[PDB]
Amino acid sequence: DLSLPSFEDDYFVWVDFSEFTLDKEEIEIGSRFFDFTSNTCRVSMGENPFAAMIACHGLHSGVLDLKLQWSLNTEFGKSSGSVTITKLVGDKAMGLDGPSHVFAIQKLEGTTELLVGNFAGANPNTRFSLYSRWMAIKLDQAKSIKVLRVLCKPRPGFSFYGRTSFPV
Amino acid sequence: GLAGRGVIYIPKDCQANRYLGTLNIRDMISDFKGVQYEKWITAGLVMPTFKIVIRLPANAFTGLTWVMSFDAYNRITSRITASADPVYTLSVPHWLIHHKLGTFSCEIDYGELCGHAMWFKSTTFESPRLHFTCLTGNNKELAADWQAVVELYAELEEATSFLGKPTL
Amino acid sequence: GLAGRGVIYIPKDCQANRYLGTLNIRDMISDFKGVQYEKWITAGLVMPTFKIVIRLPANAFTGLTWVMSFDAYNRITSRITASADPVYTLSVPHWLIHHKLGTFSCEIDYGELCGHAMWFKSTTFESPRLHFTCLTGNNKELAADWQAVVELYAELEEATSFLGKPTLVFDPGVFNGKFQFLTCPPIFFDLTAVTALRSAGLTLGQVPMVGTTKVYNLNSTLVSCVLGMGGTVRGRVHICAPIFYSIVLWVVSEWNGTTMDWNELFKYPGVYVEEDGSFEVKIRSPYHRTPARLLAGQSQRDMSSLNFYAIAGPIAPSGETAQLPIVVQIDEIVRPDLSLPSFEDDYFVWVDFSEFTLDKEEIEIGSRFFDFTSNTCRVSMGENPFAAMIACHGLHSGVLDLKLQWSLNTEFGKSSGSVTITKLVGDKAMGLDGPSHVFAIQKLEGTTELLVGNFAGANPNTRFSLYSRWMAIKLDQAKSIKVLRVLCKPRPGFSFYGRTSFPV
Amino acid sequence: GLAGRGVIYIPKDCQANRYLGTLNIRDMISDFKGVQYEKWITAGLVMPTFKIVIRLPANAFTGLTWVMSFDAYNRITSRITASADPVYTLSVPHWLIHHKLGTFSCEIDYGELCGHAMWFKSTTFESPRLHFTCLTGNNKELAADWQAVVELYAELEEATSFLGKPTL
Repeated sequence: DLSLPSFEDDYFVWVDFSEFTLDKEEIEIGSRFFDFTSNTCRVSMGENPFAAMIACHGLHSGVLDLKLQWSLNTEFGKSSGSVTITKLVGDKAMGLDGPSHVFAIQKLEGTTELLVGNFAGANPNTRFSLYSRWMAIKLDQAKSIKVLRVLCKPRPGFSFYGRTSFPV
Repeated sequence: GLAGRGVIYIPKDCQANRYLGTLNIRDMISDFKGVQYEKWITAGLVMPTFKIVIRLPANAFTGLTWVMSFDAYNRITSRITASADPVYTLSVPHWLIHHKLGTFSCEIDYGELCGHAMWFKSTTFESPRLHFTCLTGNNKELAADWQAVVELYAELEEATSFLGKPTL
Repeated sequence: GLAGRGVIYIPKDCQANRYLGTLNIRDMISDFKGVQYEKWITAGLVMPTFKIVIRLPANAFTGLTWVMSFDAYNRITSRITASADPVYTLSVPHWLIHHKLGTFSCEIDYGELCGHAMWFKSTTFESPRLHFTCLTGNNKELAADWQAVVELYAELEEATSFLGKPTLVFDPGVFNGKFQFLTCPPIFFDLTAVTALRSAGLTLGQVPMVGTTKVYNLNSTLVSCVLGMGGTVRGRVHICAPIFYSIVLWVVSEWNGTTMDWNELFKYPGVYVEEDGSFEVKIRSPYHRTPARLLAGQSQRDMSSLNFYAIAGPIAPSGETAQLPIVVQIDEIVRPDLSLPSFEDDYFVWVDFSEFTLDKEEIEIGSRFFDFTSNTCRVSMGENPFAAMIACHGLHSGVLDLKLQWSLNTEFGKSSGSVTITKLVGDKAMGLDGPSHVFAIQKLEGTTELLVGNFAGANPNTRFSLYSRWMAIKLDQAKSIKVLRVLCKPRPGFSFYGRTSFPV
Repeated sequence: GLAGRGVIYIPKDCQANRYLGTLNIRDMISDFKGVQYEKWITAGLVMPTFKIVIRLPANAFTGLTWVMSFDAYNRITSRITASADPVYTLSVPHWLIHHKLGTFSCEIDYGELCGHAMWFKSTTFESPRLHFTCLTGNNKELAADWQAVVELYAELEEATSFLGKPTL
């Protein structure tokens, strides 16, 4: 006799960025779904079953749809700049240019896809270096942002390999 | 056929939560070296179905129960080598080994339980381990220290793909 | 019938990389002049199927191998006339001419390999050339200078259309795994060595280089359309030496370095090569695939390579000194294990404009897809497979959907003006007004279509002037813009004509 | 499959009667070690049918002809190491290797040519050798020293009897 599922087929919180100390901020994502750290701003990670499933398998692979939302710290009339999504294939140094995307800060939201995977076919739950698509979020007026929230919604067929555990 | 082997050393006073040792699956096969090991070098990649056999003198007078834990991604190793809490040892795929039943056997479809194929020359992600811990201790110490033998049986053939079928 | 002819002069000491000469295909036909030349004048336009024949005294005692390179768009000429690196000569459609086989022949469907029809009175785009270069040299000089004769056979008839059938149609998700004209520069073995190794990298998306010059070509461009590949390499090996030279090779694939143990080496799945022939070798890798391109600080040897081990020889009689060359051709990846396509059916970056110095800025696009330059602002061009495909064909044609995005440099509340898209038919001076479009700067984004083409049907990859639709971006408050980004997404059926290369 | 291998060194001036080297058949298999070598350890005794392959660049411009002599009982080794009289090299089972024909191959039914089965751990009677000698020399020296590769192919299976069938 089961209850409702706790989550619906919807977005959930991946990460909130807040309390920016520098106007120039660049968050590298690459091809991973993982926990962020920053010396220049406050990272607040989401906790949900998807994140746990990532942590409880040796390998995973799939596509995440992202929704970015943000509110302003300064007056709207004074606002300038952008949330920019850099999309490459390769790396920052030698990569090819994909569907990079400039959201004027006044849009206050934006969407993008993220490939979680690589040429080999799957990601370990650690840092690794394997040729793949590469993503980054670039803020140029970060101090004007009170919060940048990133939600994700896995596309059907997001796959996990080799059940295991994760002590923290 | 027999692909690799190893030895676990049991102390005469085997208490609950005693760490007994870790076998490295790839080392078992390479140290043996091995009709199967040599087939492996030619295949390059293997996605074995192992039969694991633990040889073990059956005894109904001890109360001893052990746990073999399959840790393909080396996630609990660091935390059990002083003392193996059951919460760690049961958090990954595992099997109960009852002393009253003697010699123990099980199947590991490396395609499911692990998910990635093994490369003959080096560990790809992390090195797959078998941990042996004591779940319930002996009612009184035994006469002397002893050992059990762990054996890997497999017919290694070349793997067609890097990835297994997703567990989830 | 015989349509035209020409002569290539070979020197007595034909060293590898020697430039032998260039024949101009249209001049061969017009200087001959020519029952076929006269039929041509009446036709106006011709789309010939040529049989090219090179007459050439067969000889098994030299080791000479030449390359005929079909350069319909005059892309490698400048860079080969002093000396001909094989990276240039093999970057366009080409044929190996082995001296042991004597007289050589091949077909050139000008409709495919070139794409546009030939006008009797003058060159339309660029003048089509045949280059003759020496790939592997003679083992010792010959007795004297000599010559070979080049002949064009064709039955010219009037061409019905200007354009051929497209060699390639843009699709991100489509790289079969089959190649044409993929020839590796020669690999050399010294005879002063009892054994030896020569590696060939299998990271095929890497752009080949000659010094500091990048040589963009269709094959590497195709491979870059994928993240990586596994499977079996099917190819052909040519042993380019005199009959009195001989060698035995163990050919096998290895990952990240090579084993130092001869016994381990022979437990791998390789093949033996004693002579000219085809081969299949499995791409060997921990992931079953090797990546299509390298990341920073990576080397091609760090991945999967095709390794050529000389296990017996080479040997030759004394006192020969020449190295023994091996020329490898890769035909396809059979039983392919491909990665995801590197790009999806999505937009990609064409150009970013930034750092505007003047408030009035006008960017002319017209009907071309190309590299921008500005004295008044910063242009940052995108690099992707589509742009390479544009650069690796003589002609292209299609429609691009554009997305424009921009962010503000000044305060939003102070903003004024617009990003205006001017759309004409003709030119700025005498044109007709199409779907021109005014985006108030506060929209912060806009969309439009761009026709890449013209009344004739296709664009060359150079500047040209042919009546077509005409587009321009007009900024009136450009200093208020921190960046203007232009993304494009080719509509299905974007077509490319005549595979070639592009050195920069 | 490939069971063992070895290398013969040819001098640039390869004169008639020149001794080129001896390969020890059991050492070829054990140094390689060897899917077949490992099958051998389990069988204990083997009565192989070998395919011997000598890899060798074909050349019609030398006049070189070599002799491979199968000396299973080590009878001529002593008398051929400084110089190899054809009377010795041809007095045991042997094969002519013509340089014009390139890569050479033959079958050795160890049951006939030898007569006793091979024991994995040590030589039983004497240690079986292949001798490589030059029968007719090159017309003029070649450009440089070179080598040829000798390969043993076999599918080793357990021998049922110690003795073969009698040659005579």
